[PDB]
Amino acid sequence: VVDTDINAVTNYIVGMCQKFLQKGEKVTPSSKLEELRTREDRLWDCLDTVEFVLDVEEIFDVTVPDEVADNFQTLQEIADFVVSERAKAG
Repeated sequence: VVDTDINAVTNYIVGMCQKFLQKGEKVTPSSKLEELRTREDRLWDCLDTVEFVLDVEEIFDVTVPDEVADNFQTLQEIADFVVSERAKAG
Protein backbone atom coordinates (compact mmCIF):
# COMPACT_ATOMS: atom_id res chain seq x y z
CA VAL A 1 0.00 0.00 0.00
CA VAL A 2 0.88 3.66 0.16
CA ASP A 3 2.76 3.36 3.48
CA THR A 4 2.09 6.98 4.50
CA ASP A 5 -1.68 6.70 3.84
CA ILE A 6 -3.31 6.05 7.24
CA ASN A 7 -6.54 4.66 5.74
CA ALA A 8 -4.67 2.11 3.60
CA VAL A 9 -2.21 1.16 6.35
CA THR A 10 -4.99 0.82 8.95
CA ASN A 11 -7.10 -1.39 6.66
CA TYR A 12 -4.04 -3.55 5.94
CA ILE A 13 -3.11 -3.90 9.60
CA VAL A 14 -6.69 -4.88 10.53
CA GLY A 15 -6.42 -7.65 7.88
CA MET A 16 -3.09 -8.81 9.31
CA CYS A 17 -4.49 -8.89 12.83
CA GLN A 18 -7.48 -10.98 11.74
CA LYS A 19 -5.13 -13.85 10.81
CA PHE A 20 -4.17 -14.11 14.51
CA LEU A 21 -7.76 -14.43 15.65
CA GLN A 22 -10.38 -17.07 16.32
CA LYS A 23 -12.85 -17.41 13.42
CA GLY A 24 -15.68 -14.87 13.64
CA GLU A 25 -13.83 -12.71 16.21
CA LYS A 26 -14.36 -9.02 15.46
CA VAL A 27 -11.54 -6.48 15.50
CA THR A 28 -11.63 -2.74 14.78
CA PRO A 29 -8.83 -0.16 14.92
CA SER A 30 -10.01 0.97 18.38
CA SER A 31 -10.44 -2.54 19.84
CA LYS A 32 -8.27 -3.24 22.89
CA LEU A 33 -6.00 -6.04 21.64
CA GLU A 34 -6.02 -7.73 25.05
CA GLU A 35 -9.79 -8.28 24.76
CA LEU A 36 -9.47 -10.27 21.49
CA ARG A 37 -9.61 -14.07 21.27
CA THR A 38 -6.76 -15.69 19.32
CA ARG A 39 -6.61 -18.96 17.32
CA GLU A 40 -5.50 -20.57 20.60
CA ASP A 41 -8.90 -19.79 22.20
CA ARG A 42 -7.14 -17.58 24.75
CA LEU A 43 -7.09 -13.79 24.99
CA TRP A 44 -4.41 -11.87 23.10
CA ASP A 45 -1.35 -11.32 25.31
CA CYS A 46 2.18 -9.84 25.36
CA LEU A 47 3.48 -12.62 23.11
CA ASP A 48 0.88 -11.84 20.45
CA THR A 49 1.89 -8.18 20.50
CA VAL A 50 5.59 -9.05 20.16
CA GLU A 51 4.80 -11.37 17.20
CA PHE A 52 2.46 -8.87 15.56
CA VAL A 53 5.00 -6.05 15.84
CA LEU A 54 7.63 -8.26 14.17
CA ASP A 55 5.17 -9.00 11.35
CA VAL A 56 4.51 -5.26 10.95
CA GLU A 57 8.23 -4.43 10.98
CA GLU A 58 8.76 -7.00 8.21
CA ILE A 59 5.98 -5.79 5.93
CA PHE A 60 6.40 -2.02 6.36
CA ASP A 61 10.16 -1.72 6.93
CA VAL A 62 9.92 0.18 10.22
CA THR A 63 11.69 -0.34 13.55
CA VAL A 64 9.49 -0.42 16.64
CA PRO A 65 11.50 0.20 19.84
CA ASP A 66 10.62 -2.01 22.82
CA GLU A 67 9.37 1.06 24.74
CA VAL A 68 6.83 1.72 21.98
CA ALA A 69 5.81 -1.93 21.46
CA ASP A 70 5.33 -2.43 25.21
CA ASN A 71 2.77 0.39 25.21
CA PHE A 72 0.64 -0.58 22.19
CA GLN A 73 -2.99 -1.32 23.09
CA THR A 74 -4.85 -0.96 19.76
CA LEU A 75 -4.28 -1.49 16.04
CA GLN A 76 -4.91 2.20 15.37
CA GLU A 77 -1.84 3.00 17.47
CA ILE A 78 0.26 0.55 15.47
CA ALA A 79 -0.97 1.93 12.13
CA ASP A 80 -0.30 5.47 13.38
CA PHE A 81 3.27 4.52 14.34
CA VAL A 82 3.93 2.93 10.95
CA VAL A 83 2.67 5.99 9.07
CA SER A 84 4.59 8.38 11.34
CA GLU A 85 7.85 6.48 10.81
CA ARG A 86 7.44 6.21 7.06
CA ALA A 87 6.37 9.87 6.77
CA LYS A 88 9.44 11.24 8.57
CA ALA A 89 11.90 13.08 6.33
CA GLY A 90 15.40 11.62 6.88
